[PDB]
Amino acid sequence: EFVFKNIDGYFKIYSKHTPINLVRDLPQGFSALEPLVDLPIGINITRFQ
Amino acid sequence: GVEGFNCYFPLQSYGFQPTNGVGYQPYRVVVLSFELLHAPATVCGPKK
Repeated sequence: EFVFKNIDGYFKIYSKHTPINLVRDLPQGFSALEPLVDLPIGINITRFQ
Repeated sequence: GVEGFNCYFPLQSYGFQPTNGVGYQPYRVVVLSFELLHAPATVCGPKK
């Protein structure tokens, strides 16, 4: 799981690893995501791949 | 490309020897250029 956030000139990328087993859709459960890296970089990303 | 009466080689070779005296010695010069953009400072000593 990734959460791409960019607030106040700070790029926050959280991490979460989960062993998953469900068939099709997003599961009925809860998970917080903990910060691994904070980056104080001002970038105006427009494409990704 | 040949030295003449009004032409000489711009790149004089350094004549560094281990025994050449003060002034003709090789001198290692490192210029650290620091930039202070609005991003936080990254390289320095720790806070005491």
